[PDB]
Amino acid sequence: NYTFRCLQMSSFANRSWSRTDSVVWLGDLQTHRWSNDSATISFTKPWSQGKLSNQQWEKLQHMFQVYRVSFTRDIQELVKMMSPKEDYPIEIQLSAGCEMYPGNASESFLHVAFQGKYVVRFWGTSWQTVPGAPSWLDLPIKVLNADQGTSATVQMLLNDTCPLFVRGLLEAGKSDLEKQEKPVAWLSSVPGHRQLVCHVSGFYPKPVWVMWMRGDQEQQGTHRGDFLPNADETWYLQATLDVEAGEEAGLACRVKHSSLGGQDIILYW
Amino acid sequence: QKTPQIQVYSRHPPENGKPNILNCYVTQFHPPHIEIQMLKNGKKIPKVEMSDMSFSKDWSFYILAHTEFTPTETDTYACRVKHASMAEPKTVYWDRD
Amino acid sequence: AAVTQSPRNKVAVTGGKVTLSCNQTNNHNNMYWYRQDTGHGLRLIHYSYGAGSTEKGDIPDGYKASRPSQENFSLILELATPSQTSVYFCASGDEGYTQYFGPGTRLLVLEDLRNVTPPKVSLFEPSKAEISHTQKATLVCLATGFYPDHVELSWWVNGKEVHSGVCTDPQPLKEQPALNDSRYSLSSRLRVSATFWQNPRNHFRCQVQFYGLSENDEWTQDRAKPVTQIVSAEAWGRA
Amino acid sequence: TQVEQSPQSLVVRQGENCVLQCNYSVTPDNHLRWFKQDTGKGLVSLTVLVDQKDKTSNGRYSATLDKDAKHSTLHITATLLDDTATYICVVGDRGSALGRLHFGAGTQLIVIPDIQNPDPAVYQLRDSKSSDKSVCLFTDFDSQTNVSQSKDSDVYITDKCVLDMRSMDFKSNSAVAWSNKDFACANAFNNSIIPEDTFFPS
Ligand SMILES: CCCCCCCCCCCC(=O)N[C@@H](CO[C@H]1O[C@H](CO)[C@H](O)[C@H](O)[C@H]1O)[C@H](O)[C@H](O)CCCC(=O)NCCCCCCc1ccccc1
Ligand SMILES: *[C@@H]1O[C@H](CO[C@@H]2O[C@@H](C)[C@@H](O)[C@@H](O)[C@@H]2O)[C@@H](O[C@@H]2O[C@H](CO)[C@@H](O)[C@H](O)[C@H]2NC(C)=O)[C@H](O)[C@H]1NC(C)=O
Ligand SMILES: CCCCCCCCCCCCCCCC(=O)O
Ligand SMILES: *[C@@H]1O[C@H](CO)[C@@H](O)[C@H](O)[C@H]1NC(C)=O
Ligand SMILES: *[C@@H]1O[C@H](CO)[C@@H](O)[C@H](O)[C@H]1NC(C)=O
Ligand code: NA
Ligand code: NA
Ligand code: NA
Ligand code: NA
Ligand code: NA
Repeated sequence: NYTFRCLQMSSFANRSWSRTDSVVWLGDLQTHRWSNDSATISFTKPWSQGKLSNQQWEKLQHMFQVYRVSFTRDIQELVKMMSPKEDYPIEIQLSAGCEMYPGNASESFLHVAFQGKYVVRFWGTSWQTVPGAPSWLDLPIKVLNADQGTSATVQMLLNDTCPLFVRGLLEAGKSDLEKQEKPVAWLSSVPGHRQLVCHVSGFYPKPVWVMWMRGDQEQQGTHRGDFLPNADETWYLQATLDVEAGEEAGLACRVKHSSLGGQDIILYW
Repeated sequence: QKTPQIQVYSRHPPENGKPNILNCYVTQFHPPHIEIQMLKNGKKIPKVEMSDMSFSKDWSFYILAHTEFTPTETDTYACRVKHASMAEPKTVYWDRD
Repeated sequence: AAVTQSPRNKVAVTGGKVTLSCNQTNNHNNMYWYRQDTGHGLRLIHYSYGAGSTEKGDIPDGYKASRPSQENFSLILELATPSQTSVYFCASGDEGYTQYFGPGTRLLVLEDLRNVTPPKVSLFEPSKAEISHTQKATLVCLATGFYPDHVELSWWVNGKEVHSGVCTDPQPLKEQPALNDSRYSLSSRLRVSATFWQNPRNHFRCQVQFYGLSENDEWTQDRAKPVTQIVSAEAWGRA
Repeated sequence: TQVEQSPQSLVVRQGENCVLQCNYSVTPDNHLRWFKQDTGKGLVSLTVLVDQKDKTSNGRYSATLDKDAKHSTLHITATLLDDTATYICVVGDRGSALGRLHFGAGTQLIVIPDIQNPDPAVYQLRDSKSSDKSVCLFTDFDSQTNVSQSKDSDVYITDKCVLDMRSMDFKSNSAVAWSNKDFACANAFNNSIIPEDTFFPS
């Protein structure tokens, strides 16, 4: 059950300077990069072309190449239209793609944010504002909805091209997506009140279980941290436990994960 | 404007003398212009690699800096971040423990 | 969806202030000013997305724009030059791609106004020979001695303009081609049936609308001020 | 430039067809419009093509667009005198008011009228107020006759010009000659190759 995300970030600093940068994710693996400095979209995995032929990919890349130049000029012109209401610097973010389900089911989305706030989406056959959006956006929405050629292209991208492409992606990248890499654990301590820390690192995929333990008894003062990434697309996590100094004897950190195949990791203090 | 979280951590278990990778994960910042340096004993490490910038469901940005390091008894490693949201540059030292 | 321009034709001097105006009663947010020159397509000078907004086009230099209301968009030339001699078109539209054009404004910018002169107009009546050889009567109008060449010649029968049966020289001819600021002549013809010309209750009139100085332009010379005016010549039918 | 039109100009006889070409490099290409512009007048829209491969018609005008080739043709069937005009190709790069229009420089068409029943003559016309001044009207010649300018510089001769008595379906060419300074209508068009059958009344 995987989500395909195209994440676009655009900065317009003043009327004559801007950049647009994109990265694309399938679940938590990066499949594409598109730096402002590059004419073309970059594959970050061998399978990032999916099951599209070289000619189909060219046509798709070309549509995006036209989009990027056009988006840039359109924002610049919409700014002029609303002036002096709204002004540079401006940050625009797009989150788009499709969430794949079993059978031939999917939901596609195109969400737009302006200065960090979600304000606009494509829905059905048109651009619309969402709850909490300021009223001045109704004029930009009205203008973008005037463009019938863009509406038909976007609808096709959302309804057809995304799910088709993502189905092909999943086939071509099955083995990279289903890989198992093993966690490695280690222990440490910081500041009579100690904090004990169980470090776990190098595990893929993301789901994992980490608890502090006395033999067969889960110490439910354990505070699990956030999942932090490593460069090689594996994960890092730490679970902390508070204790009285001297009382650290007999505590262990137990780590369960799908790559271990039953044989859990236990490290005793 | 939002003040970035910074988390410093090693890829492998740290052993004095052994080569390793040090990571700096900067999150929850807005806008996305940012300067990240990793420091050895206060001096800028030369060939620091960077992941492509992305953002989370809540629209806040994140980015992973990393570099090769060999930890020692005496050497201190840190991550220094400059961002419009903060008056002063924030430094976070690698904790070892 | 109609768009009006004023003035429709203008003669100005170097250094003078010229203001071209555009009116539009459709409640369109957006307006656009272009110039047309031989060997180029129309080129965008300035545009506007609403009252109080003006934006630079592709060739904005030498022009200031102004959008005081939703209805009016003005193109201002503060220090007019000969290179701004052109046909200026205005346009408006809503959020869609269609731009609805005005009828155009012709601007001539001269170095000096000293040779500006209105036409004499003469109406030449049909030939008795022509009438009996063809059963048709051709009037000829002759505008002469005018400078610059910015004139609109029209025919009027019983107070109403006629276009059927008319042709006017596509360009005026120079009276003294050797000279620098030669005056111009222009001819035109109106051909009607002999019975129509023979009816003495039909009143025929050739009218030349001349564009020259306005009431504000300086005038130093001893002759009458060669202002924008109409000169016309006239005749009744006869058996 | 981004919009090129071909040919630059052409002369065709009434009732003939002609084809007008427009090629462009504009990107993107949302729509392509053809305008007609009579001399000194405004921009009249003829057709607007919007699809990848498109065809339109509007009476005697028909047109095509191929977005892959970036090419449009305008066809005019059975040309009339009133098609004498400049034809302008315009490409719009958006489907909204965010667009810019990219204008071509235009193709000039001249349609030569069909004169059915020629009857070349030269008449004298007298001024309405001052009866002693006059002009010479060379009229009713067909379109294979050229009117040359005068040998004498103090004599004035206009170029030919065709009028249409719209209610009687009748067309006639004419030129006018005049001079103060010796000058009579028999001698007025001497520097032109005029027909032998030309009527000189008196
Ligand atoms: C991760 C995101 C990835 C998915 C991205 C999918 C998009 C692919 C579209 C492909 C079609 C496209 O390129 N449209 C472009 C080119 O279209 C022209 O060319 C086309 C032919 O190629 C058609 O002929 C069109 O009819 C014609 O107009 C348009 O120029 C389009 O308008 C580009 C931008 C669309 C867009 O992103 N809108 C987001 C809404 C932003 C709201 C801004 C709010 C605001 C307001 C005021 C001030 C500040 C901010
Ligand atoms: C594409 O699909 C939409 C309906 O699906 C929703 O909108 C998509 C763009 C995407 O966000 C999906 O995940 C959504 O579930 C169609 O929109 C409907 O169009 C009909 C008639 O055209 C109209 O009566 C409905 O109101 C629209 N539905 C909604 C929910 O707004 C759209 O027509 C599809 N277009 C194509 C070309 O396939
Ligand atoms: C409408 C976008 C989602 C459907 C697109 C399916 C094709 C995915 C190919 C990945 C390229 C990512 C391009 C990023 C474009 C951008 O945001 O600038
Ligand atoms: C626009 O912004 C950039 C980046 O902040 C800056 O370096 C540049 O000087 C600015 N340009 C103008 C014209 O203000
Ligand atoms: C981004 O790309 C465009 C086109 O490639 C370029 O003109 C622009 O200068 C780039 N912006 C920056 C900030 O590099
Ligand atoms: Na944003
Ligand atoms: Na021009
Ligand atoms: Na009259
Ligand atoms: Na052409
Ligand atoms: Na005759």
